[PDB]
Amino acid sequence: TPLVDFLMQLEDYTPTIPDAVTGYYLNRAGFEASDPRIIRLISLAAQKFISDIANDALQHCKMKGTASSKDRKYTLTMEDLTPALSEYGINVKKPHYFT
Amino acid sequence: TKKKLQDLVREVDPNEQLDEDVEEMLLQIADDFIESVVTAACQLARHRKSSTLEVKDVQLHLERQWNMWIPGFGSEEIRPYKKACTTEAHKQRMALIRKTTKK
Amino acid sequence: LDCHYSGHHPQPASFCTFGSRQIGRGYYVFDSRWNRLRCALNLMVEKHLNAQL
Amino acid sequence: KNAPRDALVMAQILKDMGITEYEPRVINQMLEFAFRYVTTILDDAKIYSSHAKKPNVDADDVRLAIQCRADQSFTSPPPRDFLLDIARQKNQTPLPLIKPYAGPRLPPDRYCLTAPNYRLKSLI
Amino acid sequence: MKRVRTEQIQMAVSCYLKRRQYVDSDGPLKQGLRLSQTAEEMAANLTVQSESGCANIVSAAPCQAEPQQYEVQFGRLRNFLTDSDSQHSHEVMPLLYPLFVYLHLNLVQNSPKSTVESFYSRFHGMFLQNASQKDVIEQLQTTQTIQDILSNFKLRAFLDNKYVVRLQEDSYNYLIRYLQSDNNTALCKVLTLHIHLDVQPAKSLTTICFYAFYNTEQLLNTAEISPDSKLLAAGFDNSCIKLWSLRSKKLKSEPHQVDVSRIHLACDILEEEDDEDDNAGTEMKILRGHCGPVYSTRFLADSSGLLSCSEDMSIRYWDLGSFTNTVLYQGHAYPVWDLDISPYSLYFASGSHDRTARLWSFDRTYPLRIYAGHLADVDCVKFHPNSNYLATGSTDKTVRLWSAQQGNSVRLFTGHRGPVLSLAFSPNGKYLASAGEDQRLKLWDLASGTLYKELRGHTDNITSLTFSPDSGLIASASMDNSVRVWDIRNTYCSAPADGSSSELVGVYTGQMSNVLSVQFMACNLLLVTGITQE
Amino acid sequence: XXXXXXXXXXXXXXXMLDIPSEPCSLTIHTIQLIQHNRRLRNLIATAQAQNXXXXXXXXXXXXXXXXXXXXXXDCKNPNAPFQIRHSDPESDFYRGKGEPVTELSWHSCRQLLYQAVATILAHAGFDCANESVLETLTDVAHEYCLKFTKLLRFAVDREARLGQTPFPDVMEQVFHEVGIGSVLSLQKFWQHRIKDYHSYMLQISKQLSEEYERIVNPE
Amino acid sequence: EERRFVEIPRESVRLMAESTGLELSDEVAALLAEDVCYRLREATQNSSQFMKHTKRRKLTVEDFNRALRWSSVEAVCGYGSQEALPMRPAREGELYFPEDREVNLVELALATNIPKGCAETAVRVHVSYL
Amino acid sequence: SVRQKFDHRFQPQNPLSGAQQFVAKDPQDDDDLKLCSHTMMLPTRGQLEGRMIVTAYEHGLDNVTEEAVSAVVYAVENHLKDILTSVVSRRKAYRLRDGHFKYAFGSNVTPQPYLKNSVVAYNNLIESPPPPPDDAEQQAALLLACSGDTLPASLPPVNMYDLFEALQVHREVIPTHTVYALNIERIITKLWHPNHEELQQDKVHRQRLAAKEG
Repeated sequence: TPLVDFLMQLEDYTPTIPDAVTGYYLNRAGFEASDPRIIRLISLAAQKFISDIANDALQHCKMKGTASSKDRKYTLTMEDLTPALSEYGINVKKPHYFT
Repeated sequence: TKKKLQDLVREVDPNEQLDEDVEEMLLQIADDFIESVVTAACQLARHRKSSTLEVKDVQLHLERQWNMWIPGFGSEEIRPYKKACTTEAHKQRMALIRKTTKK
Repeated sequence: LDCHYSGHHPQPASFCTFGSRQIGRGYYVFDSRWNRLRCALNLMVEKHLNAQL
Repeated sequence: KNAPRDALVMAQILKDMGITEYEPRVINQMLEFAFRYVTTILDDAKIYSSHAKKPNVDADDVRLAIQCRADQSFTSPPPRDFLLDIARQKNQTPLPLIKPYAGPRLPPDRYCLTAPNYRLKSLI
Repeated sequence: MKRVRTEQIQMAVSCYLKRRQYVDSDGPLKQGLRLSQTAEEMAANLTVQSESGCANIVSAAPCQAEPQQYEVQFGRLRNFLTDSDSQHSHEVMPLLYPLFVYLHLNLVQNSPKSTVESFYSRFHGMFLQNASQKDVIEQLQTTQTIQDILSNFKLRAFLDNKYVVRLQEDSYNYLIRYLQSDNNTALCKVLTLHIHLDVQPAKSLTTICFYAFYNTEQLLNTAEISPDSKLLAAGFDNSCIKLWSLRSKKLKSEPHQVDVSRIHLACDILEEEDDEDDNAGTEMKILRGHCGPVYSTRFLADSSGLLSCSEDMSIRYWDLGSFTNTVLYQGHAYPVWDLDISPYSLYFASGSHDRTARLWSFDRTYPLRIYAGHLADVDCVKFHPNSNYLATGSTDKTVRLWSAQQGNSVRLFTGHRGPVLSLAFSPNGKYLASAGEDQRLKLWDLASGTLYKELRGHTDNITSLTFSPDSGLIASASMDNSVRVWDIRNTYCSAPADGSSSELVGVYTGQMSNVLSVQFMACNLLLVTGITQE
Repeated sequence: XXXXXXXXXXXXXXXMLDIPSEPCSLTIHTIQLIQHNRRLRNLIATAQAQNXXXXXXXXXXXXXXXXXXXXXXDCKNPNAPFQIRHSDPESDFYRGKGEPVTELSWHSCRQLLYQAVATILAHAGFDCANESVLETLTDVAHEYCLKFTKLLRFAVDREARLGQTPFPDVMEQVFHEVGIGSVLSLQKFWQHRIKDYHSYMLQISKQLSEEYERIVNPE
Repeated sequence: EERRFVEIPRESVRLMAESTGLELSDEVAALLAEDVCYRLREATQNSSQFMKHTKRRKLTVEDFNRALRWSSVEAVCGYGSQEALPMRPAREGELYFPEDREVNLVELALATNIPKGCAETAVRVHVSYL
Repeated sequence: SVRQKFDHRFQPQNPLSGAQQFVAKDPQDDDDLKLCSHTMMLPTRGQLEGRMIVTAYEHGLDNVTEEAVSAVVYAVENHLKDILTSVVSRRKAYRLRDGHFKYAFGSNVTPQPYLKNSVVAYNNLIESPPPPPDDAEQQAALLLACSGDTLPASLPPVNMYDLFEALQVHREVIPTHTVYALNIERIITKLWHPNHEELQQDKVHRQRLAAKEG
């Protein structure tokens, strides 16, 4: 119903990522981590990045067993992460057993 | 037709213009680019004992290294997707590890 | 029960030369710009050797 | 004992380079590195062989795949020869003429980190 | 197919020397002495080599065959020098006379008869008032063929010698600005070959002070103290530099509009905060702006500012007026390892992972000289006390002395078994020390370029060195958490507890973890830094 | 005396909490409740389609709504007309003022990011996973954060030198360079991915609860 | 003059190639083994170089990933925990694998674990005579 | 223990041992290359063929299919345009379609995101359902107003520093190591900016021109 300006909205978006993590990462690049707006925006960008991967992984997990119901425990395996990650040029190849 | 760097620049953005040193550097980079690409294609041709440098060699090299796809040369060479199946021994050890984990 | 080992440091099967080419003895180049001049000079020295006989 | 042979190999390599101590999972990292490198090389060899219309792969395909990989990924700075040429072409230019200074002179302002964004407004 | 022998190397060296005609036609065992010189004779050598050739011929001269131009160039130059109303137009006036004489004389040797007469008519009437120069100006009038110039006596010394002129730097730049403005090639040829401009500048045992850092947690990387012993700076693995005041005063910044360690949005106002006197100083400051682990921080000679290098292949100058990065030097594509500043803050060099070192000036943001030749990473660098030679250590177990101004390797020592990590010159400019993973400390004799002394005893990597202001003692720090001072001067002793006996003076291995730095000061002072735990 | 050192502190000891997002936690709660309800529904429906086996379970329990969203669910009913809401330009948040965040080492930063990644995975729809997958996603996030901040560093330096920016500010530039369109896309992202998702979950929960109520005690 | 350099066995390379789905010959296995050993040693030298300039002896996973990044190679993710990962032998006694326990997400998602910040750095002066 | 401390260190394989051997042919006038550094222009289809054949020879081949020449010409132009785009992106705004397709490289539209008016205009003027001149003029005025740049400024031509920064940042536009490594070093040695004295002479010349104008 309302259409308040962006900075009014941003004060309501709470990020899952804590502020101290974003401060840690800002200090590496040489910035003083005191501005709340920058912390919020960086945390939100990271959250979006992770959320997209999670969505793709869950869809791939759904499609896996179709041929050959709703009540089941959804677990995450590497075979669900690999195609989702590959969308971003991340090639996951991990060994299984050593000798 | 004659071709100059500004002709390419216009395609990207008409209103920009470079200094002279940048013009020299870009041409030097183009020289190096050609010298590398042609050699790579020639080796790919040498691989299959062929006598002539066919275009499909250049297509393969450009696609694999520079991620470049020039569009107007047909589709005679597109690998058809396979199943990529695994072997007996592999599945055997995977089943063994699954068992050892179960109990 | 010993880790297999060799008597020499390993070497890569194929590596990355920087597009270099060796002109004569003990000299390498990377751009093909001295090709014309090297051909010219080689002929000059050939002839200058021929005449002394 | 507890460890497999590959872990011992990696530990021996770390010892060879002169590493006294280290975090444990480094060895797992190295194992994954080797596994990924080998698998990617084989996958590339498959493509290069199927390009040559022949049966199961052989030495030449693998060597070609390794060459293509090394032309891209495992890099290092150019050699001494090229650097000497560029150095020769660089050193010919003149150096500044010394003079008495009340402390070292900084470069001109237009090329220093002392310019505020022009969009921003200033206040008194 | 066998490794060559020691003598065979000398044999090949002699064969090379003979082929290139460096030595007489026999065994030059007499030769091999000229390995040093004094100031005046160095000046003589450089002056002889300066006039032993021409700096620019092929490009400095015009190629178009259009004799009409010689008039146009000189006419434009005269017009410009006339309407000018500057104090430079004065100082750059005397050049016209040699320019005219030499341009005319060169016209004579190649010019059809039409041009020379027009030339003489168009400008001759300005070299008359002076007496010393009216003679030759008139003499030229009767001159057509080359035999004129060779025959005549006054023309000769001009033809076979150069004319001298004296200028300030500002005046010479005044001429260069004009010369580059448009085609003035003929004049450039004359200046190159015949005229000789000359530009010059316009007008009772020792005591140890120790420092310890407590809360670092595997992040402290290096630290240093300024010459006037008032500041203490350190770098960290997490990119940041912290500064402490040794004295009782506090550190407070002054107004400054711009800071790079800060981010503003489009909706902000640049305002100098007034709620500031509330602070009125503090004992510590955090410098921010590198985006990678830091590896060196150095002070200027007069403690005015700070300079640092980082993993992000950048070098930054910090202003202690406001404790903010204000200059940024970008000249590398790989991480920079080391840094160093010249004795009077005239230059600074930097070693890098790219197998090379580079020379810089504090007033240009781009390198000036490049010293290629090492086979691997250049880990250490040090200036000479006179600021004219440069030593650099490398992982290839080699050390090279360079010629700063010219930029070529003048020496190459070998003998280390492992990579090198430190260097140090004695303030008398005679020796050069070096240490590395081999756990041996070698002093080299620069003049002869041969091993002079070897010291042993450390049991782990040596990572710092320094001389006393009288080349008395040399102090070293090792990875064994020890500090050992040494004496090389004739005073002998008998204390062979290990390999080195008479040089090892004192050892200090108190409660202390990894060491950081060692220095010396005016009177028997030896500052140390490092971390501890107890 | 040496002097001019650094006088120790008086509190120098015990070298703090961050408030979690409310709708994320409540959405995870609602997902658990919905799964529970579907299990009960299928068991009961199948058993009594075939035919305490006579005493069905019992009305479960709503997952108590948050302590903020609740109240927001005061008397002003913000859907009123002629209402304007704007940020006070004197406010600390708008001016971008605050206190430096708490420093913390890498050892603990990684734990906090690990927990955040677990929370995001749970919000997505998963409920368990393998240790390798989680420990790998943590490092992927690490890499992404490093690259984002480095882009920011370089843009800031370039602006500080040339004294101007391609976009209105550096943040817009960096958002453009990493695929995101503009900062104004975050509002749409939030709308679709969080608020509407929570509303959808609440509607589904109420509908399934009503079905269970109608089946436990027929009228 | 006699020296040694541990190298992986042909069997390990064949076992890796198996997962791909290719049966490898004899010469190829040794070729690949030597190549992989050379790359491992190069990467390890590069990693050690970064540690050399910090005055610390332990080598972290961050150093390895940094060296990989500068050499233009994708990084390895999932080993930055600073806690040991014990290995497990199977029943026969020749195959090993790492423990990978299933984890219930909602428990970690719903849990408060306040962290302890770090302490500030400070420097004490300490004179002595000798 | 120390003596056998540096015997198993790393020995990098010299990159020149695998250098290509160069053989001299007959020096003819017809056998010429025209490297683009010599002729300050892009090589035409015919000129490229001469050097393509010459290179092919040293590898034991006969000739080129003549479709390869077209592909190489197209690829060279494409690659140069990619580098130019990378350099341009760092000093001008642009738009995005489908998330990656950058077209309008002026600095005009760029609505400032912190204005309530900008927020409203973004929702409508951007999402257009996929134009009388008066309406278009009005909307163009609105877009220029929202941009926020009351007094826009411009940059000098593109110089060495811009190229250096662009190449350092993106680095995916030159995937091949050989091309990037050799040319980046060259670019470094051409960085330049006028020093104090040259700026002083610029000052003096400006005074002179102002005077002769009055």
